[PDB]
Amino acid sequence: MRGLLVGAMQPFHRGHLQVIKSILEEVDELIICIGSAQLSHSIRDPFTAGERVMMLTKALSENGIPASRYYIIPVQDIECNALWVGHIKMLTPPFDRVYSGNPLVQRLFSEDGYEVTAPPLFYRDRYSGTEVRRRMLDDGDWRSLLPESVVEVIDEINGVERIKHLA
Amino acid sequence: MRGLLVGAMQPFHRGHLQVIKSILEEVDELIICIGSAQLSHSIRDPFTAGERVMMLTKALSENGIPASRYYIIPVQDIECNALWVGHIKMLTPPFDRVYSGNPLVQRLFSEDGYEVTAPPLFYRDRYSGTEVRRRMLDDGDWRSLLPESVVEVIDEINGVERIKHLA
Amino acid sequence: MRGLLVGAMQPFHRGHLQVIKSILEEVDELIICIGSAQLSHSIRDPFTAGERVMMLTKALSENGIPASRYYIIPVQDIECNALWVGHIKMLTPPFDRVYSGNPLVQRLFSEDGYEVTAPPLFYRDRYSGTEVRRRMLDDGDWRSLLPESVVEVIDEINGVERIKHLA
Amino acid sequence: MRGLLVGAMQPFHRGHLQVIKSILEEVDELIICIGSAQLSHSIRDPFTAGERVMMLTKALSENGIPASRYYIIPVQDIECNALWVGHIKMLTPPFDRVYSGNPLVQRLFSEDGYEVTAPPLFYRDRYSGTEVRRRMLDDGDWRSLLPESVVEVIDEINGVERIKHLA
Amino acid sequence: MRGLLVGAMQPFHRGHLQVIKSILEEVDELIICIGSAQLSHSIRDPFTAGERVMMLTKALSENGIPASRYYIIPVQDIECNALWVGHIKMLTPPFDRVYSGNPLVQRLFSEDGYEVTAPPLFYRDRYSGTEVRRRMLDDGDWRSLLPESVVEVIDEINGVERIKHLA
Amino acid sequence: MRGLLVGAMQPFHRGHLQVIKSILEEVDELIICIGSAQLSHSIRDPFTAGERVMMLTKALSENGIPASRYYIIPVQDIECNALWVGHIKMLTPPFDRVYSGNPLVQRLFSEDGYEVTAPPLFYRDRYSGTEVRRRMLDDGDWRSLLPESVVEVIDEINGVERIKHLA
Ligand SMILES: NC(=O)c1ccc[n+]([C@@H]2O[C@H](COP(=O)([O-])OP(=O)(O)OC[C@H]3O[C@@H](n4cnc5c(N)ncnc54)[C@H](O)[C@@H]3O)[C@@H](O)[C@H]2O)c1
Ligand SMILES: NC(=O)c1ccc[n+]([C@@H]2O[C@H](COP(=O)([O-])OP(=O)(O)OC[C@H]3O[C@@H](n4cnc5c(N)ncnc54)[C@H](O)[C@@H]3O)[C@@H](O)[C@H]2O)c1
Ligand SMILES: NC(=O)c1ccc[n+]([C@@H]2O[C@H](COP(=O)([O-])OP(=O)(O)OC[C@H]3O[C@@H](n4cnc5c(N)ncnc54)[C@H](O)[C@@H]3O)[C@@H](O)[C@H]2O)c1
Ligand SMILES: NC(=O)c1ccc[n+]([C@@H]2O[C@H](COP(=O)([O-])OP(=O)(O)OC[C@H]3O[C@@H](n4cnc5c(N)ncnc54)[C@H](O)[C@@H]3O)[C@@H](O)[C@H]2O)c1
Ligand SMILES: NC(=O)c1ccc[n+]([C@@H]2O[C@H](COP(=O)([O-])OP(=O)(O)OC[C@H]3O[C@@H](n4cnc5c(N)ncnc54)[C@H](O)[C@@H]3O)[C@@H](O)[C@H]2O)c1
Ligand SMILES: NC(=O)c1ccc[n+]([C@@H]2O[C@H](COP(=O)([O-])OP(=O)(O)OC[C@H]3O[C@@H](n4cnc5c(N)ncnc54)[C@H](O)[C@@H]3O)[C@@H](O)[C@H]2O)c1
Repeated sequence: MRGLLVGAMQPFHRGHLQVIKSILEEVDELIICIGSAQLSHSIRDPFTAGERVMMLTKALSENGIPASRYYIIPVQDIECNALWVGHIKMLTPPFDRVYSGNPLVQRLFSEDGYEVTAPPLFYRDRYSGTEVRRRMLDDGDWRSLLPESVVEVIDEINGVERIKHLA
Repeated sequence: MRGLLVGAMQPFHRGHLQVIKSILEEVDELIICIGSAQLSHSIRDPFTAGERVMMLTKALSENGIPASRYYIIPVQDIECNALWVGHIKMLTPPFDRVYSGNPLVQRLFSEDGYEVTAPPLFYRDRYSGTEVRRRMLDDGDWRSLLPESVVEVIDEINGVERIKHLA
Repeated sequence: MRGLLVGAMQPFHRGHLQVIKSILEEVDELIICIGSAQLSHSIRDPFTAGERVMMLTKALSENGIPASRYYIIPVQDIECNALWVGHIKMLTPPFDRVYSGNPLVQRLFSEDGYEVTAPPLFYRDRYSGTEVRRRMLDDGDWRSLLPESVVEVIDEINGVERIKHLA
Repeated sequence: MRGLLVGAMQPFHRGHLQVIKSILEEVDELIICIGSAQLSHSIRDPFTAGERVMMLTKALSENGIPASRYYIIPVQDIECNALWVGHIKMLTPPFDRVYSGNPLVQRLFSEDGYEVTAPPLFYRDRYSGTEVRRRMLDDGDWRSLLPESVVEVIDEINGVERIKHLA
Repeated sequence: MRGLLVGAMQPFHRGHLQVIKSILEEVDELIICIGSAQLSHSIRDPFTAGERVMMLTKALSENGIPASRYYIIPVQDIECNALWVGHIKMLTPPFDRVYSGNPLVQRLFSEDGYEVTAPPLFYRDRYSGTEVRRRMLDDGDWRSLLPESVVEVIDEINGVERIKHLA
Repeated sequence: MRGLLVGAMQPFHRGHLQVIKSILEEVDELIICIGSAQLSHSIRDPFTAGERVMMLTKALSENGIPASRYYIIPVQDIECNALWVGHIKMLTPPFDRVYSGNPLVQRLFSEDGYEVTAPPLFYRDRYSGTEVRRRMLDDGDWRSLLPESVVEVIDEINGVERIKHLA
């Protein structure tokens, strides 16, 4: 039993961690796709795929989740939404269930014939990439939205410095 | 200390496994990039990236190598060899050493300023994707060139059936 | 004498039908290009090219227009507006006149040396993809804006269901 | 009942016509995809998609096949064979059966779950794009391999003149 | 000592000229990259790269700047900001200093390890592509923002006519 | 009167120089397009566009040809030969005559309506990129085929070292 979760992870926050631990209670393995693997240095997608890979690795590792229970696979976006499901399948191990709270993602897999489920959201007004990125820019409390290990990576790559400069 | 290895892994053979265990003796972690992640169903690149991810996962796992010691990251090829090193870096965690026996790969990283090393080859006349794929086509002994787990995956995805049909 | 008309046809509405019958009074054949053939599942371009091909086929057929009087050719968009006219010509039979109400389309063909004409609009405040898509979303009367055959296709492909989910 | 046939049609020869009439005896409509719609001016793909559209139109029309029994849809090739079936579906009306004599085409649809059938070949040593193009270049009898209407189009677009110059 | 300056030059205005003469006082040669070389016919990027090449050529020539002191190199944009610096380097002669007032440009070169400097702006509220294009559209005084030679090119290519039509 | 010449310039040899001086006797300015600006590090296209820009700059400058008499514009290749002429025009100043000895180039401009002329070749068995690259690889006398300034650039960028490694 393998599940599939896809997210920009810009950056990886507590919302992601919480939902990932939750899904891991009903699937043997979870394929975690890092979307928009080609985008970086924008207000929407500030970090590279490589950097986001380090965030998921540190965070999940620090939380005791065995590395063999998941797959971190970067997936570049594509112009055709009609070929996106195929794009994912082409780059990943087989999977039986899709977990997503994203309308487009849910609909594209739903139409292809996959069972998709939308997990309960955890503090959806605080745990979202949009809010995190906004706090980083306007000096709000963003550290409280991310696992300590992600905060460490963000400091090592000078993420706040970059995002603020670009703005 | 993180190393970087890149290969088409079409399919993942004993040559790859042998060299990977070897590199793991001098680096803490090895980033294993599955090249040509967009190609599949050709004589040169018969298996999808997703399928090759299952091969590396099974093989390395079956050989006792802890999953936390490596990264399996699919990387699509790009038209510009001059941007390829950057392409890799954009999709991966930082790395200090590049291990490659591929002339182009060695030269592109060498020019960018990375230390590249070419490990000793293991039965280079038998352990190569080219030979494996040729045996699969002409009914030679290809199973002896691959870890048992890879053979299992090849049978589950009907790899020989596909490669033979396409030919 | 062959004319050329290009539209997103998202979806094909009475405005399109009306103008098509009109153009068919001064040209022997009309090449109808379905633009943005690669886009689908967005608020702006909800239907695939394949689906829009079924809409034009049903609608024109139901209206008695002989199939030999036109060409339904899907054309993907391209990044370079300067090569777009060439892009069209590369995928279509020769044509002598361009019929368009779209500023960019008119200007790109005008600059290339083609005679372009902007036909009289039919209820431009009701017969537009934008209005149709808005009514489908906000439960307005969208069926009255489309030929009955297009409504049938929209129901068979669950168009309203998709567009509403994505929103 | 709709069938699907895909070919480079470089150029459209008697082999294509023969097989098309044959398929039309067991399907209500045939979707004829003109592959490699973006390639032109090479020894392998000398004619543009637009030109090949004129060839299929003239030939099928001249042979009395009602235009409403088929779809001529140009489809550009794509880098990923794994997304090609999806690419086709995205640009075409639904179809129940795939007719192909091309190994790759047969295998990609076969794996996606479509019933594919390979029709009897008609003079496979004479009716092939390769042979036609070779005769055009080496002054052989190529006109006998094509429907008279295709020969007319080839003369109107100066096809032999182009192919010979490029060589 | 070679410097590098990159701009959309839509169109080339007095602000560009002023800053270019200024940079030429501290560098032996200036590589002037015309960005977005693939975009044209939009409100943001109205002129083609070819047209903008004629503008820089006329303007710099008319101002007595020897042609051997600079390079006019069109550079298409790319989807990956992480590969953009590499993209530039791949298309240009070596350079030691980057001159830019653009946040993203400054940050991408800064991160790659290049010394970047932001020159003093000249009438930043008047000398900007945005203002020029706005005046051309709303009949303001745009000619006063551009070197006389650029105005001549704009008239020869019917730039105002195009921009107004598209709007 | 502006002419247009296009070449891979891999590398820029005496054949190019000779023909360029010749064309400059019948045109006021020559637009020199460096084709395949995106390719590099292959046996066919070993040098980047940036490097080839330095070769043309040094060579033409050393030969006393005023820099204002020509344009060095890198042009990336594109998948569609049917849009290539448009691609060139989009990136260049207007031109009245095309000078080429390349069959495809001649035919694509010829069909678009441009007057194309094939200049007399200078030692076509020695002055060709193919021969130069072969001598560099097999230790033949390649320096005699190139202007001294190009040889200097090739040594500064370690061209022979790169080409030999890749082989
Ligand atoms: N055509 C294409 O290329 C295409 C089509 C669709 C989607 N995509 C890609 O999908 C990615 C977008 O993912 P996204 O916007 O959902 O990213 P995201 O990181 O904001 O969210 C990822 C997912 O994580 C879960 N999640 C997030 N916060 C949560 C919280 N607080 N509590 C519980 N669950 C939570 C949800 O399931 C959500 O959809 C992008 O990379 C996008 O480009 C690509
Ligand atoms: N521009 C680009 O997109 C670009 C440029 C360069 C390379 N690439 C990619 O690089 C990949 C090619 O990798 P490849 O051809 O080397 O693949 P491969 O799987 O055949 O070999 C991978 C590497 O594994 C090692 N290896 C293999 N067999 C071995 C053996 N028996 N003993 C010891 N070591 C052994 C070598 O270091 C070798 O280079 C492709 O995906 C290619 O597209 C892409
Ligand atoms: N570079 C590029 O890729 C590029 C450049 C230009 C245009 N395009 C494509 O052009 C397409 C856009 O077409 P559009 O926005 O005009 O689509 P549309 O379907 O909204 O309208 C198509 C045309 O139909 C006619 N029409 C529509 N409603 C009418 C009515 N009520 N009465 C009379 N005539 C009516 C007009 O001539 C109009 O321009 C897209 O596919 C776009 O991507 C592509
Ligand atoms: N990834 C991709 O982009 C991808 C993958 C697969 C195929 N394609 C496309 O498929 C097209 C190739 O089609 P092709 O090589 O088969 O073209 P073709 O015109 O040579 O043949 C088309 C088909 O017509 C039939 N046919 C031809 N001659 C016949 C004869 N004498 N008697 C009976 N039947 C006959 C066969 O079914 C054959 O496969 C190209 O456009 C190719 O690019 C694209
Ligand atoms: N990924 C990518 O493809 C990518 C990433 C970054 C940037 N770009 C490209 O960079 C280009 C954008 O350049 P831009 O927006 O800065 O163009 P611009 O022409 O508006 O400005 C160019 C530069 O000229 C200088 N300048 C302009 N007006 C001046 C004035 N009045 N006084 C002094 N100096 C002045 C500044 O240094 C400025 O950044 C585009 O082509 C964009 O696509 C591409
Ligand atoms: N679709 C596309 O992207 C497309 C289509 C056509 C051509 N191209 C591009 O065209 C370029 C190829 O140019 P090429 O192969 O001719 O390069 P080249 O450098 O070998 O030759 C360039 C030209 O220089 C002249 N020349 C060369 N040697 C000469 C000599 N000894 N004496 C006299 N004249 C001489 C000839 O006119 C010749 O065609 C590539 O960049 C190719 O990709 C692109």
